[PDB]
Amino acid sequence: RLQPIPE
Amino acid sequence: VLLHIRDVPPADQEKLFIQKLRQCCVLFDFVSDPLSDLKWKEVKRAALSEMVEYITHNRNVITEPIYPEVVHMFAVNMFRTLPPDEPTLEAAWPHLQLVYEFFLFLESPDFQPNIAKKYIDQKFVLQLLELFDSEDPRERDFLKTTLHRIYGKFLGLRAYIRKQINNIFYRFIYETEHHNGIAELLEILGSIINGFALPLKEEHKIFLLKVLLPLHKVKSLSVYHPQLAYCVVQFLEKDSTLTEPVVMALLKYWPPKEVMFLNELEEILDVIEPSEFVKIMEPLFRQLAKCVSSPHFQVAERALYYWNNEYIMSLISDNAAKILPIMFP
Repeated sequence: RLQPIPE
Repeated sequence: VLLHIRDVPPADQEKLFIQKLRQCCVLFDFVSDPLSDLKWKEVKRAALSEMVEYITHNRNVITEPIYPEVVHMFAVNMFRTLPPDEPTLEAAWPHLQLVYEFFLFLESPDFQPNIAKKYIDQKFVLQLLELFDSEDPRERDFLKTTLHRIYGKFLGLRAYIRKQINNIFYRFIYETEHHNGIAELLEILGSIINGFALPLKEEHKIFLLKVLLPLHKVKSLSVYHPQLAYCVVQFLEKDSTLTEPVVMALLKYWPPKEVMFLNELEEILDVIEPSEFVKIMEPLFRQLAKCVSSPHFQVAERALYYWNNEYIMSLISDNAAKILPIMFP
């Protein structure tokens, strides 16, 4: 439930 | 008293808001005499509780002056030296939980990270990371999310963090030091990994091979395994090419908790390119044909559930020639 980060 | 003189904010100003953070820096003893200053403890509890209901419910209250005041406060409470099977819990959770809550300020719509960048720097982010060795799960839970936010909002630290997590895993696998917040750290990476840009920078490619795979080999793997699996399958999804040393790595590092492997593998198979499947079908199946027999029962059943997978059974169909003889007839 942790949002993906546009690395 | 013993922390000045204040009260709820009906008045409206920010200077009051400042002072509350500031007397919320007054620390208390929850350990070496839990029964001390109970009235004062409750005040501090209420104050934090106040500030929270405030920052969530009324806009344009975060404002240039308060940034350093908020940070400073989070600094003064959380950055401490930690004590050392069933866990130890933070005696001070009744305060420290709200300091965790309150600091998520990070998520308030009018958080301008441009002002924040001044105070939420590398010196901070480090000692934040230092706290991931907390035995108390519900603290780690808080750090996991907190640190997540910081990454996704301060492009400026994205770099630095990556290095620092590297240097934890490296010390964890090699330098042999136990590092205690690995399942949380790993859940972070999954979302950093999902967001990775194409093509995978060969650095990421390498971290897979030198850090992510060796984790399988460690004794406590069960304790963080779900999240490890995610990172792996997130790689094999970004670049379908790494399948070859990934699966092999896994089969090498293979055994009980055979089941977890069995999970990771299906989750790996779910994303496998046909041309990449062939690369490992032979060794993979020899292994799997063993599990269907594996005396440990739930191992076998789990090995069985592969055959219910429509894609997996296509892949076998496509290749039944070489795969099928890896059962009897």
